[PDB]
Amino acid sequence: ESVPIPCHFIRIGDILILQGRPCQVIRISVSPQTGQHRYLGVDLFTRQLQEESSFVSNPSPSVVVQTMLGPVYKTYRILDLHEDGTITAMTETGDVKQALPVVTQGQLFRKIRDAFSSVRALVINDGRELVVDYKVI
Amino acid sequence: ESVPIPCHFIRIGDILILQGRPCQVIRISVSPQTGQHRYLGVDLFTRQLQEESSFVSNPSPSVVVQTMLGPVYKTYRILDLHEDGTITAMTETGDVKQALPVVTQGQLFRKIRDAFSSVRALVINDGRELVVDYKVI
Repeated sequence: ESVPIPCHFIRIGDILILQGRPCQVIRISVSPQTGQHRYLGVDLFTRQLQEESSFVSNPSPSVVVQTMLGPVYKTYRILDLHEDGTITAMTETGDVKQALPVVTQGQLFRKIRDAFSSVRALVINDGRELVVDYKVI
Repeated sequence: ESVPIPCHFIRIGDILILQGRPCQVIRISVSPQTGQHRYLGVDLFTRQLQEESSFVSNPSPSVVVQTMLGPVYKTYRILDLHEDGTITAMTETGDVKQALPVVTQGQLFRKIRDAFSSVRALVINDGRELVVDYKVI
């Protein structure tokens, strides 16, 4: 449900798993005490602020890596949209999700509506699924 | 010697392995035929231009991932610098590298010289080792 990403690849606006919650990063800093990177983010569901420091590892001699956890993105085929902000989507295997919620970040629904009239929904799981991006394709 | 990175994390200026060579990315585009991402980069050793398209994978149902290969970074303790552009460094195990070359990208040697007067060198292997970044820590 998550994937480790080297910290030097992460930038403001990226989605990370902060304290077990998918969050959009709004600030990145470095700890002068440990050298860890610090990520402040906005919970995509509750809009609460969360912070988490990076995980240091030493897998091989002279190889030290700083990572954060990023969410695994699922692409669903978009079948329909509704006037309440939800969409009807279908998984790769044919499972129909009747009312998937869409984030209000960057007016995502309006862009999906403009593209619908072959759009793919990029969905994040946190049991609750959430459309956080889209791809035309 | 390499690590896969999701394409949406890669930005201009990042170092990738293009056609088996470490390259600094200078342009990113998308193929309208396949949806693959295309990366044009400058070879850090020969200064030649290389291009490579992303690798698509479908590991899990509804999970499609576009990745590129990035180099594994080694951190060496910097022991000395020389007037010819090289540095003396030591690995985590104590192996002394007497004359490690440094890239001229972003005047890296001048920044290392200013920081030396506890600096760590970030080194890339392509048998030939190359200092491509530095860290104070």
